[PDB]
Amino acid sequence: SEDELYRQSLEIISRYLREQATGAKDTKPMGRSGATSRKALETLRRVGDGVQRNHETAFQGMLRKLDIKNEDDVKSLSRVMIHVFSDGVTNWGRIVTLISFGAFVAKHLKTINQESCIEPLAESITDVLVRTKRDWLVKQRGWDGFVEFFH
Ligand SMILES: CCc1sc2ncnc(N[C@H](Cc3ccccc3)C(=O)O)c2c1-c1cccc2[nH]ccc12
Repeated sequence: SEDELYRQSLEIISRYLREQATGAKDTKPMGRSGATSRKALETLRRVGDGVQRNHETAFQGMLRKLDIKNEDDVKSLSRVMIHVFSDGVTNWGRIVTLISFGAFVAKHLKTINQESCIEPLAESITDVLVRTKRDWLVKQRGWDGFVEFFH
């Protein structure tokens, strides 16, 4: 509960996936360090949308292989993301890739009428990110470092 990095990471990732899936912006205010969270979500819309467009075939290929139909499938994706994401090197390129693939899957979840799985997917991505890359994120100045890196 006393973990600002986790709270802010979940807020950003949750909002991006939800707005990617529904096409609607969330109007609830951002709690603590609102400006940073706003700018981060703003950066994701530019860079994340970019990754999904530029790498559509690779994302569609991966989604087809994973065959997501339900909550059990979304649960097993987290195991995949740990192996895939956590075993490789650490940088904002791969972090945006992970979150962008998150958003790609979220749109699929809306397509197949499994919207209830989007919040659990966002929490699973947040947990992989902040659990496996804590020390890297803190050293990089967290979401302020993310905003500055993609300016
Ligand atoms: C679970 C899917 C995931 S999460 C994930 N998180 C971070 N990085 C990833 N990939 C980048 C390479 C990359 C870059 C852009 C588009 C595609 C790949 C990296 O490892 O450096 C992946 C992948 C992923 C891995 C391998 C093939 C893939 N094809 C579709 C997604 C995907």
